[PDB]
Amino acid sequence: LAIVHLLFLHETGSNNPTGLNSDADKIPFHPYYTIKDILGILIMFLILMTLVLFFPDMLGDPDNYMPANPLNTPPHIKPEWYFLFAYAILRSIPNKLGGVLALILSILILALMPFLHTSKQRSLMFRPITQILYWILVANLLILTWIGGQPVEHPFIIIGQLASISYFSIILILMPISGIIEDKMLKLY
Amino acid sequence: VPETQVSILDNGLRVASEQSSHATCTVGVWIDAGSRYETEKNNGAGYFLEHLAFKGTKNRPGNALEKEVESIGAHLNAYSTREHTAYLIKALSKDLPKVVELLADIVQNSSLEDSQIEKERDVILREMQENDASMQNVVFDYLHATAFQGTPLAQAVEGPSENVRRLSRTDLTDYLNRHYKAPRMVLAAAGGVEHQQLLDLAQKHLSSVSRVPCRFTGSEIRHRDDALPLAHVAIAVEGPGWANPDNVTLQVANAIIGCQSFQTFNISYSDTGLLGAHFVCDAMSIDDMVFFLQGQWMRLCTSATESEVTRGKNILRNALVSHLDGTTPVCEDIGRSLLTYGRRIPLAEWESRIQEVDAQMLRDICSKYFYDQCPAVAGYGPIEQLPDYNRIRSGMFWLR
Ligand code: HEM
Repeated sequence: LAIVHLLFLHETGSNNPTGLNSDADKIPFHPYYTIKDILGILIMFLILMTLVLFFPDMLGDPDNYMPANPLNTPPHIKPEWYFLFAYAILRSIPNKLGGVLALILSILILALMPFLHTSKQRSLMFRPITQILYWILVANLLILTWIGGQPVEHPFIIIGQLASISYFSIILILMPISGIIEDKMLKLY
Repeated sequence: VPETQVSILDNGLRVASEQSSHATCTVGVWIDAGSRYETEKNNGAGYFLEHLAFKGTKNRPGNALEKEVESIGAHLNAYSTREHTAYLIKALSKDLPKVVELLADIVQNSSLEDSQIEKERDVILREMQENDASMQNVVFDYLHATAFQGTPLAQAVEGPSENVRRLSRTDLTDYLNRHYKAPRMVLAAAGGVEHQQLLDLAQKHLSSVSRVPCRFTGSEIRHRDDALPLAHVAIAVEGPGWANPDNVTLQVANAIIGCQSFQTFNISYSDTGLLGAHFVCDAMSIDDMVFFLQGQWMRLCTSATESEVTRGKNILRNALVSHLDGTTPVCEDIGRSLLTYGRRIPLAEWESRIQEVDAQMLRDICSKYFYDQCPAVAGYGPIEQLPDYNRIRSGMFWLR
């Protein structure tokens, strides 16, 4: 699927942070960007080996070092960190089914993302209001990651419920309206 | 082959001649003065003086100069490079008496009528407005700009339109009075001339002429204009020089190399130069050619063959200029030899320096000048597929 991912991209070429047509300024990759990917590989290996050789259990759970007991359930069950944002959403919706669906949508909302683009500019380099909304989205994604960790009790629950409401409202509603407003400010709309 | 006999006069002007049985003669004056001696405030002084030099001197006001040199039946000629300026006349030998007096006026006693100055300015300017049509010259005047950035060797012979418009008699007078010294001048004659008669004529006329860190930068200039049908690309490294002995082993290397219009050049200036290749190709193939070129340079550097060297020595052998080539070609060689080497190198010495070249010293000298060197690249036209500097620099060497 990653090979298919690379193919569906070369047909169009990569994007640039300005969001403009970069056909006037393109350079080779092997001599030019490879030393950049090699440097990024080296930095990622530095972070991976300082995660392995120095703090090998800062991201895992201690209760996984006990054998599986069906008769006892660890009181505090938390899915791993990167599933937390989803975990929060699931816990937030009162209805079980609702939670499952919202959870799925949490990931799927992204797929839905290319149909929500209502701006005449591709990138957010020249779009400050949608930049603010994007960083608020990153902020409450971090909040949902924290909440998942917290146990079920006040006021963690309410934050979770709001944070999920704010997440879906920023992705679904606030960004296209903000893009319309930004197009209106540049005398385009 | 008859020897070239050189004498020296009071002024310091040299009088070189190489008698031959051909009937006409090519008498010229060379001067060690070009765009390299200009200091960016008079960047077109030599070119504009080269335009003004045939428009009349005190002795020959108006069209007199052209008229007489026309009447005698002499095709006068002139040219300017980055280091040398030449004024030469091809004429029936018997006319030396006037072929020499006329040349004397052209170098001294010249008159730069301001009226004429105005017109020549327009001429130069307008032509320059169109000199852009000579793509090859453009490519070669940037292969110079980007290779000799910050030096007087980057600036063109014609100069920028700016200076052309902003030039005055006095400035010209200066360039004339500064870079036209007698010790930096050679009176060269080729063909049916006697050396003693030419020496007496130089003593009679022209005996009045007054007696008084270039660097290569591996770089790249890319002029992209996609509307042009063809692309011209020149890649060069630092040539040894004019006097450097290895020049000859480099000429043989060029004779080994010989997409499209893939010429090869060894341009030499005073202890510097540009050694490389210029090729014009459809945009889509620029990449291929650039690579092919490299592979070839590399072939010589590590894999020469006596056979091919021979092919190269022989072609070089048939390039040497001689009485057969004619008077002008020879004069021209006499003037450049006295200006650059200080002497006329005979063809026997050239043949000795050619026959001492073998394959081992050719690949040694080619590895000295081509292998792992930073080139200067100049492209003009649809040059998007022309590779950038890392790919060319990596093609300047082989892993194996
Ligand atoms: C399996 C994990 C993934 C891998 C290994 C992967 C790998 C890559 C690679 C190698 C590229 C080309 C290099 C680059 O653009 O930086 C790329 C581009 C891209 N990927 Fe992914 N990707 C993954 C997941 C995703 C996901 C989940 C998304 C959607 C959110 C995504 C969207 C994109 C986009 C849009 C580009 C083009 C970026 C651009 O040029 O603007 N990828 N991916």
